[PDB]
Formats: sequence, C-alpha cells, structure tokens
Amino acid sequence: VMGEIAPLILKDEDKSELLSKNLSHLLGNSDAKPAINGMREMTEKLVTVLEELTM
DNA sequence: ATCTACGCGTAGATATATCTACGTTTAACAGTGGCCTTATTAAATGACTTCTCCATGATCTAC
Repeated sequence: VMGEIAPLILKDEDKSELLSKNLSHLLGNSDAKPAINGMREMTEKLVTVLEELTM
C-alpha cells in the first residue's frame, strides 16, 4: 500500500518517507471496518488508483 | 505492549415535509273530480219470597 497506492492517493508527501508509516495514515483506520467495501470516498480513490495501476 | 490523544458511532432532541382542485345543478310543479253506504231488525219467556222466630193476659197447677 505505501509502496504504490499511497503516492497516487496521498498527493503531496515524500514517498520514501511514506514507506515507513502505519496503514491508517492513508486508509483511515478510525473508520476502517468492512465498510471499505462500500461506497465511501477513500474506497472511491482506492478503486481509481488500483484500476489505474493495473489498467 | 502500553500510555495518551482524538475522531467517530450513536443516541437524544428538534424542525420540517407531506403538490393538485373545483364546480358539486341551475327551474317549475308536489293532483286536478266525484262519492264517504244504500235496507232492516233495536229480542224473542218465565220466574219478582221461599220458613220461624208473636205479645199479653187469663187460667191451670204445684208448693
């Protein structure tokens, strides 16, 4: 996640400095929950980034 | 793994939103005619207390 999805999701940060963090900084584990499979904004951007990465 | 901070789920309190709809009979009448019983009978029979129980004085008779 922080290797590839984070730089495309987190727009303005140092990617190497992003490589040494916790998943919640970009996923938002305060919410998290199986609700990521729903229609939430982070789900939207994650799906967009995944679809762009693998075309 | 543990301490600490913070964002979120949630429950309680509150203001809001709910399209059709309207017009819902106006008129004139609410029987005009004639009758509202004609006959006849207005009981026919017999019965209308039944009975005692009397009041008073002269006379007979027993003690």
